[PDB]
Amino acid sequence: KIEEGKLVIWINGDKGYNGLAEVGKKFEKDTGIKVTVEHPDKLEEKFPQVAATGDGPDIIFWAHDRFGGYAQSGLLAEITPDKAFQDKLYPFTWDAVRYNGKLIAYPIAVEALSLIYNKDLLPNPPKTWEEIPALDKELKAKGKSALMFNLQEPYFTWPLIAADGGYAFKYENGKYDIKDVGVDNAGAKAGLTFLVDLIKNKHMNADTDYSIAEAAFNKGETAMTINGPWAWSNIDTSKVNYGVTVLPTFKGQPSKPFVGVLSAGINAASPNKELAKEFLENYLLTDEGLEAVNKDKPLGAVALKSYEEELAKDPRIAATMENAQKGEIMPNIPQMSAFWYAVRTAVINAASGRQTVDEALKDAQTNAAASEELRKRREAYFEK
Ligand SMILES: OC[C@H]1O[C@H](O[C@H]2[C@H](O)[C@@H](O)[C@@H](O)O[C@@H]2CO)[C@H](O)[C@@H](O)[C@@H]1O
Ligand SMILES: [Zn+2]
Ligand SMILES: [Zn+2]
Ligand SMILES: [Zn+2]
Ligand SMILES: [Zn+2]
Repeated sequence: KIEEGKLVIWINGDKGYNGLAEVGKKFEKDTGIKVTVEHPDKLEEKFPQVAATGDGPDIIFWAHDRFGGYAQSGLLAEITPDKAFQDKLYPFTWDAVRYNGKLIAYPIAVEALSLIYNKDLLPNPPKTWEEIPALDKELKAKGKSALMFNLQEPYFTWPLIAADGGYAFKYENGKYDIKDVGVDNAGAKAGLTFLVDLIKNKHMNADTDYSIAEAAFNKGETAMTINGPWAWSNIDTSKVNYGVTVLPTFKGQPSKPFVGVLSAGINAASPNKELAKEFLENYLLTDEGLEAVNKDKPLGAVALKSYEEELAKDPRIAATMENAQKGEIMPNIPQMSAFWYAVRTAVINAASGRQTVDEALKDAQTNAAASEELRKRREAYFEK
């Protein structure tokens, strides 16, 4: 799809791709270089597949956790911003896009899940997961439910699993121990057991996905949802009176969402590396550029200091950051994709009733360290 005369960009379908296309149009007007923005299905899995052939976009947008795996496989080009450009973005966002001492992507925004609630149905949202089932029963009288969120992606269920002690890989000294996974412990089991019990008792449905949960919240059928900043735009249109707040506690402990830094990497096999840098540094990562994307779908807490200062006054962004503080920045190590696959499988299988919580997470513990063999291709063509 890529050619020396134009830019191809991949970004997830829940992000402000229309706003990004607007920045692309501005870039075209100035340079004659046409920018194509695509939102492929499961693009985070598609990229490492197509890039091996010599295909793939010029620029890929995803949360930072996937980028280490890409970098390890030599699929990304090393980015080279000067001293002056680095100072315009928050230092911790640069750390999220650092792999083996090298910058491997441009950071765009910090993302964290929050509790989103209907203020008319629920003037005071629950501080506690434990109190949600009773609230759900209470709301049935009015023909409503308490809570609906995406049960198909482990990103959304992870904050509850992590609350009482679930973790990805053990972080000691400065490195991650890829053998010490923490999805098998009593805390992680307690969290998933609570969720499965909600499902079994019909407080939630195992089949609920992103679109179902969104439709239900935005039409005022459910009092609460769990989602990121990107979701606020469609809620704004719905005229549901909504608030954004701290996620509920579990066993007196905060929910711990995995924090993502939306990042832009340059394909190593791109003929347009220079134009890619030019677009990202001088068009996207500006007040005007981020505004265009943000006005489409909210980015969260943007990496660009000057624009973040303008946005920080938003109470919804303050809540995002409060949840972010209580969560953990995702690791970016290559094993993260195996982790996500293992947890994804564990949640779906436990939620459907195919496996017990105990058995589901036992198998997930293995796959987060053993299913590395399927991932470790070492290039289908060419060597290490
Ligand atoms: O569900 C596992 C999945 O979680 C994260 O993906 C998030 C992404 O960070 C957000 O920007 C948003 O698009 O929702 C996604 C979940 O559907 C990880 O970044 C991703 O690697 C992982 O597979
Ligand atoms: Zn489009
Ligand atoms: Zn009950
Ligand atoms: Zn406990
Ligand atoms: Zn220039």
